Amino acid sequence: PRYELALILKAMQRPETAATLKRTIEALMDRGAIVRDLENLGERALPYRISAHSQQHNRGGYFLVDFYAPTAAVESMVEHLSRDIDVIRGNIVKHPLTQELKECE
Amino acid sequence: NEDLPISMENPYKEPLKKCILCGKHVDYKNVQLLSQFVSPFTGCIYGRHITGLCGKKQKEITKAIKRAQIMGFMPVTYKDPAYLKDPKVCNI
Amino acid sequence: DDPPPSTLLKDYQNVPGIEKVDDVVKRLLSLEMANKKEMLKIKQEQFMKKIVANPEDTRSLEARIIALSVKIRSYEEHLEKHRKDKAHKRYLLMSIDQRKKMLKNLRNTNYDVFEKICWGLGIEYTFPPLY
Amino acid sequence: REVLQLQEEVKNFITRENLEARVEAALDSRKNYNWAITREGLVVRP
RNA sequence: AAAAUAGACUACGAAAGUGGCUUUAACAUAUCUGAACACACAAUAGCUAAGACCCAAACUGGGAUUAGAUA
Ligand code: FES
Ligand SMILES: [Mg+2]
Ligand SMILES: [Mg+2]
Repeated sequence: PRYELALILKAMQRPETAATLKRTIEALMDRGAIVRDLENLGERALPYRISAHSQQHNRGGYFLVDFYAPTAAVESMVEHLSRDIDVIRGNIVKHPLTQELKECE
Repeated sequence: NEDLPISMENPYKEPLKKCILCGKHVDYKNVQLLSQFVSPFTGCIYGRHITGLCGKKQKEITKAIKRAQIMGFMPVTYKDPAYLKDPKVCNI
Repeated sequence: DDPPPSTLLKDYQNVPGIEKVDDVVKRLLSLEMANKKEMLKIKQEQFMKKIVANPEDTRSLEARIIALSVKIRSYEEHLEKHRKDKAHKRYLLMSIDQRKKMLKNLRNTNYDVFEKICWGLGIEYTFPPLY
Repeated sequence: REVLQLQEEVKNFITRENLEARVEAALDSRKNYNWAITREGLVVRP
């Protein structure tokens, strides 16, 4: 179905951020995804200190990757995000736009 | 005789008031809107007696707040200071 | 056997011009990128074409039997993985019971359709124990 | 209508060809999903 | 490990029960009554085997206390 990957990447210089974005999108396409858009929400201070890969982070870059993936892909992608060292936190959700507005009148 | 009363629903009934968020999409990434429903000093979520939302949108706001908190978009123990000056929509 | 992953969804199969379309949109509109419920709908549609006389009439007893049969197949596939799911165990056992009830009613009312159903879905009708 | 909308949308998807260019363009752009609501139920754009 | 706010809500589940987030499966049935004996569950006692043991703790020891100590 349609998924959104909310990605919190390590506060890095532009070449390395580009490399990590290319790597993660390549993984998405390798697991059978069709990536639709890539949006940068910006670099910002984390709401709280996050410990990942034996390193404490207080700042991070926020990105959104919209895509369509086969259902079995999601779990695999999660594992891959668990191994990539430049990702503080990746979460895959069903895309909010698919959930259609309820008729509360 | 035309003057007899006719059967109808009570016309003098005020149509049910719509909550401020009715017809609007509540997204976990919209931290500004979600911060308009937490305590500035503790970060606790307000109830419908304070927010005034219909229970369905209350549930949406609750789930969105937890999703944002666990996905690293929103602080949990306090309201983000950047959003302390947004319009106050809570009756507290 | 399941439908091929390349088969279009039930709702995107009669739309005009679906054969003049790019490969990517075909993938987006296929069973490869949908949850299991569309695949079950496709199975149901195939069985309705293969068995019943009027595939569009869904309120008939044969249609209900086919629907319950695809649901039962789904429950068995689910329980093959979640061996300790007692709720879905209950649902499977119940669904088998009501399919037996529907088969009994169909046998008592329409024997030709009963034979066609039993052949098409591979159902072996068995008479209940006396004690 | 859904199919035609997808006909037009699938053109602007991130393929493996325009991957790097779109990555750089995303790094050169910022999007904002924050808006505020008033007691009058009006969206206050940031 | 177990889930403060929401919850002034009363929804889901056959019942017991379920209230941290994401994803995947997924929530029988178009009349009703009908089981000790059929199939699934569920709870309540009491013992039996092995296992863990932070913490608490009937029993069992030890210390302090009136003038049969504080049960
Ligand atoms: S009446 Fe519109 S959200 Fe409840
Ligand atoms: Mg009965
Ligand atoms: Mg002890």
